[PDB]
Amino acid sequence: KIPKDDLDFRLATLYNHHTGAFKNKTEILLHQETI
Amino acid sequence: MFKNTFQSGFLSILYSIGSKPLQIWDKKVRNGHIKRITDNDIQSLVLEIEGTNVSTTYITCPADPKKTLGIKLPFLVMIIKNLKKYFTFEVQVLDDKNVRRRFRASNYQSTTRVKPFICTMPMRLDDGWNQIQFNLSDFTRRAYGTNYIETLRVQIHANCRIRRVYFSDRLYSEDELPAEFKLY
Amino acid sequence: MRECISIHVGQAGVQIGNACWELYCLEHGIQPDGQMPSDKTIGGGDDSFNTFFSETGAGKHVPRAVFVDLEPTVIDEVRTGTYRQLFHPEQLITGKEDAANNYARGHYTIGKEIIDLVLDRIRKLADQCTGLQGFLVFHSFGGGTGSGFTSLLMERLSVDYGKKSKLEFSIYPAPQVSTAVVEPYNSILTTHTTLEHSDCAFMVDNEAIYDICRRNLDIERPTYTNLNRLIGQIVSSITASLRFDGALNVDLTEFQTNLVPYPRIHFPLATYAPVISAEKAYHEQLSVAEITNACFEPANQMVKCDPRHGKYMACCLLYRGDVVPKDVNAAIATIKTKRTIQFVDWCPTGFKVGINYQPPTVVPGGDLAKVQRAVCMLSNTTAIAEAWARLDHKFDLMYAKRAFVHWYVGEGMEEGEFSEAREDMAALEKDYEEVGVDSV
Amino acid sequence: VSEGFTVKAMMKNSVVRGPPVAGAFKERPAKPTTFRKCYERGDFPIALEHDSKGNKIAWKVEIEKLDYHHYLPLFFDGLSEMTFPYEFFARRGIHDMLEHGGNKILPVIPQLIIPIKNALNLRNRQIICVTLKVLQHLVVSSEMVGEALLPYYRQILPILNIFKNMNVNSGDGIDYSQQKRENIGDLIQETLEAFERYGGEDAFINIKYMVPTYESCLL
Amino acid sequence: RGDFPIALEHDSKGNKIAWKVEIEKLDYHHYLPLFFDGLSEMTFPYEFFARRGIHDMLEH
Amino acid sequence: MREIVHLQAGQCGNQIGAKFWEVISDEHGIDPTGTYHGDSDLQLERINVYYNEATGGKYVPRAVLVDLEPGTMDSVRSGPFGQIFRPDNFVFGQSGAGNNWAKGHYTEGAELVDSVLDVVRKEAESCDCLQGFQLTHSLGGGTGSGMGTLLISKIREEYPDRIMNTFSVVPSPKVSDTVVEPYNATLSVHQLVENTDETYCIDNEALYDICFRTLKLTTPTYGDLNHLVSATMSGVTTCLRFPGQLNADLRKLAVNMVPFPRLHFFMPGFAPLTSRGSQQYRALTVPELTQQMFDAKNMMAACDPRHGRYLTVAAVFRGRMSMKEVDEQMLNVQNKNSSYFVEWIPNNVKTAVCDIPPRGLKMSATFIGNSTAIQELFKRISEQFTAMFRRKAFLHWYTGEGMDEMEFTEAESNMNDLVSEYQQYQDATAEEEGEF
Repeated sequence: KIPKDDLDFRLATLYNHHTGAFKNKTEILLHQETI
Repeated sequence: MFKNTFQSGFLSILYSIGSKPLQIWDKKVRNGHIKRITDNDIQSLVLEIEGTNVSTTYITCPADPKKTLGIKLPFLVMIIKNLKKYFTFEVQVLDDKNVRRRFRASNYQSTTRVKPFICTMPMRLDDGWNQIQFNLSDFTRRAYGTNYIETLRVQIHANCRIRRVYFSDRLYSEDELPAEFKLY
Repeated sequence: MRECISIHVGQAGVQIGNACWELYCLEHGIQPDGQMPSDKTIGGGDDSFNTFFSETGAGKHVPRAVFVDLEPTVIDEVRTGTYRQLFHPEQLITGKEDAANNYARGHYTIGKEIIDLVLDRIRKLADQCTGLQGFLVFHSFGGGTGSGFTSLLMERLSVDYGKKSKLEFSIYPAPQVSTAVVEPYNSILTTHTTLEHSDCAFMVDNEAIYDICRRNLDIERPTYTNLNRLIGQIVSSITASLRFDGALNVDLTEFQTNLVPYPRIHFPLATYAPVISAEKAYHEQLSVAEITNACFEPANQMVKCDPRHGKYMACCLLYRGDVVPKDVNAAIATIKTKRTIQFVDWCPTGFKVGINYQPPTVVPGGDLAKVQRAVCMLSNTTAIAEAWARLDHKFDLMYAKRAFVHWYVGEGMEEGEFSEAREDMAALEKDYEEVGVDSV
Repeated sequence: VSEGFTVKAMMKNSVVRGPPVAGAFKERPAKPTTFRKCYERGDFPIALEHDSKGNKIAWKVEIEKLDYHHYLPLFFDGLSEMTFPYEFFARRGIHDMLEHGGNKILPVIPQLIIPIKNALNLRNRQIICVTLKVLQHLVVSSEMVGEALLPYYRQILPILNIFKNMNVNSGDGIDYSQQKRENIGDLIQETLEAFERYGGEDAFINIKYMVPTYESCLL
Repeated sequence: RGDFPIALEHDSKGNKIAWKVEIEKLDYHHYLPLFFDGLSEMTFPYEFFARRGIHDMLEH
Repeated sequence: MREIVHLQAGQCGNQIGAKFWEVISDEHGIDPTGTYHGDSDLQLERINVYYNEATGGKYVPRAVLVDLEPGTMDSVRSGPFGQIFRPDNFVFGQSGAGNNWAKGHYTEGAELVDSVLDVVRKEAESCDCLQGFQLTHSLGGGTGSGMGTLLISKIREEYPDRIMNTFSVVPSPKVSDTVVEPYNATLSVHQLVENTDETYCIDNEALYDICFRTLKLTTPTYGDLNHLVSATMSGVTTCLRFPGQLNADLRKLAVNMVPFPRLHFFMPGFAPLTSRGSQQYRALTVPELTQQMFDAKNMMAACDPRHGRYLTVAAVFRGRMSMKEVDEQMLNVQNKNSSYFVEWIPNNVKTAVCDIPPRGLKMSATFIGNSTAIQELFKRISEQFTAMFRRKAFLHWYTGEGMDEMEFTEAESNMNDLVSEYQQYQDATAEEEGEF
């Protein structure tokens, strides 16, 4: 689906910038297709 | 909403004698309360809103936030009692330039400021029960160059007592006014 | 000709200013004594410094800054640091008792002993400037003179100087963390009055910078110097077109025309894109279509407001270094193709670009690396509505029991001033939905 | 569960247990008063008329020349009783004691303070209805009692501060208990405002000291 | 909505608009550019008062 | 330019303010002679908050010592650092109280307050812009507790906008020096609710419980308890003697912790207390200063905070530290134990950082924070008082020294006012329908 890398951090990245706090590198980009 | 109504004479959007007055007004209560109790002076049932905060406890005239009551009649008349606590009330308008502007009248804000969408005017109530007859179609002709088309919604915030909200086509003398719209 | 007079308020304002004025002395050739060496020269030009510096007869450049503060403990390391002699003595204005984390105490009681003195020292700086572009205030909403006296600068600055530009770089309080606990009372009462009196406002909150310095830079446990080094790289790149010749250069007055739709919405976000360390810098190439994507990346934003919840009303990119205008224009068109980056419909142009030649300057003891290129960005989203209905929650929570009100009322205040200032916050939240929403 | 600031409840998944409870809003156990003992002794010059108009205390002497130095602070100690006779003998008599008299209610209001606090210190919701109707009645009926209660706001206003916010949220539905002054957070606003009207200067400062959410009148 | 003081006399001589107020003392600053705005309508009553009200406002 | 003048009240006061001036003169490099033998430059810049200058290179404290017995001034003069005070600054009576608050209040204490007022006016005149006074005393006696209220009451009408701090050893529950002390505690919290801007509560039972279990030292003494008291009272106002990355002094704590006017009885605690045998094995970091600083085992009062709710807390830190870690630990504890924290105050914890540590160790922290475990300290003193007062035990030493019986009644009423007022904010919630 994704054409770019800029989609891969937006697309189904479930991380809310407002609510998620002190998060790691890997816990930002967590798509729906691993849950 | 309020589109096919004939809209001549007076148009009442809340009353206090009623099996369910608050049908169309959506209500929010935070550190407050709403009920219906008797007043000692006029010997008739009024409403109550109080609260420590004048910003969250309110009632808004279109229950759906998207919906707009379009009333094309100039003057707005409420019947609201003086209590020596803070009290605000707001209407929107619509003008000929197809934009919607505000008219907030707060108990405390001394000097009026005109800014793109908002105008914040003072008021001073008298000592007893009183009805306010809100002038309009001049306030959008002295704070903006436009003229008057619609009044989209009305919202009233904390700390007063409410009975008989209605609109007018003209301010009438109290002997000309009907007896059910007289205060006592 | 291109003068700007910095003014720094409070302990955060002083400590931002040190990392911002060590940055300028590295950027030109001025050493901590005050005067360029004349053994060796790194200042090739002639009056690159004349935006910020100011010269006596003999050899010496003293900046146009006033480091005002209400407590002497912070300003007296400026009086004994390495830059002890860069500054003229009569600029670092100091009180005797600080405002005690009260907006009220630094507004009506303690601030009025020093409202008179700075409005003399601002005059002697500003009459020297023939062509004064506009000041810069640097504050933080938490404290008692970074909210209180900084409120009462611009009420006097507006009636004195009229229509001069007065930027603020600020600190919004963070959502979860913040040191203080009287702090949401201060931030509701100053955004009310840093509203009608100011021209642009670049909020950045400290919690997001900690998130940047953990992931992007590899700093476990940052401190308040590694935060101040990055804030200097955003101030410098805004004004880098004033001091260095560029292909498309942007002054201060072209920001205000181009990212401010209406006279209340003047809160841009911020991003500086290649924040990298020297072990991750020299391996990867940093092409202009590689660093433009990271300004729009939602984790790398500098305020805890997520741009995927609203509509971009503008965008203002600023490039430095080895950039060609054909690769600026190629990467912008990629952003408009994808449907998850939402632009508002009455803004079909959408961008305001600026090309400068001088690459950013590396600081000794700093954390970043020397790069060929960089980019800043100042969008204006409707996603800043979400970091304002949170402050309305934390202001209502305390005020509905009326906690902490006995301190502010107890010095020179009324009770309704907390309630005329909540309404402007409740006014602004419906502007950002009616401006944002589409037209039928 | 867990207890608090321990190495437990720093876990990734553990629930805490908060503070147990506090002694506010909940009804205090009562004590034997002094009205009972002086009634069963039989000093009191009172008797009860079971009229069909209502119930009213007969008086075997005058009321304009009673011993108010001895009988006023003893009826105020009968204010903590909830049975049939005693909740009536105290309440109905106090109004007739307060209605009659000039130049003798003034030097005795120093001596009434401790039964006022001791009945309000009971958190029973029906005596608080009754002890607050007389506090409006105490202030009105005499002359210059308003100026002599202002240092005595520091001791009787704490208990009115907790219960000022007690009110009914009946969103449109009418309230039929408006005949009887049965809600106390409307009775409290009737009283604290009626304290400010009489007293001159420093009547405002002392309530705003004592009920911190107060919001002045007479502007 | 109901602002216009007009009504339609269906005559056997054709059609003519009756008036509930004098034509000579209307508010032409307010009424004239909202009858020119009705020129773009074609359906039967809307096109009728648009083309007929204008001619009577201009002849008086 | 913001001087602090010290008031030491009584035999507890002079033995506490003998060790505080030993712990702060070593902090500023001052020898027992009075001279300065320092080894830095931050050790002389703001030495003028507590000291003066004398011709010859000498520094005398801004301390005034009071006593109703002449015997203790000789001990505090003849100690190690006892000759560094100016000798006309002691004020001593000729006949003592007698462990009677009444003797210290009306009868025999009021002839000496007229002289200490002349001394304190001369010592506070010379200040550039005075910030505050301290008082150190204990609430079981008749001088530190007896004139230690009548100093404060009649200093607040002459210096009313200046900060006043008090340290109170309030009476211990089970270990008790004196049989007379419930009267002296209940008649003093009356005078001390309305007057002082600050008050810290310390219990000798809790100081013993620290020295028995944390410090693990076999034979404690009152020097080893005054060490704890002085090491807390130096760290509370080290924020204005040394510069900081984020610094917050006395006003920035006092206005930022007391929610309502009557709640200013705090519970101190001090972070890196380790035994001497286990000093070399333990690695000092911020997440364990927070751990030791936040537990019921550690507090200087004898009330554990699991029996109530933190209103507002604060911890001021010393050393070279990182503000991310300092903030994230407080976030961690506050979220992961949240029923002990109030909900109408969202982000409770307050923090400040100084960066010159106490000597001999890398880093440290202190703690003061209002809990509603503090009401048990009054609800117990009231029961001792009403046990002793129903049958009128010791009243002939107090009413025959010029009093009335109703003053005890008004004192117990003004005590359970505060008890039933802390019980309001322990049980008050965010939305007011769920109380009742």
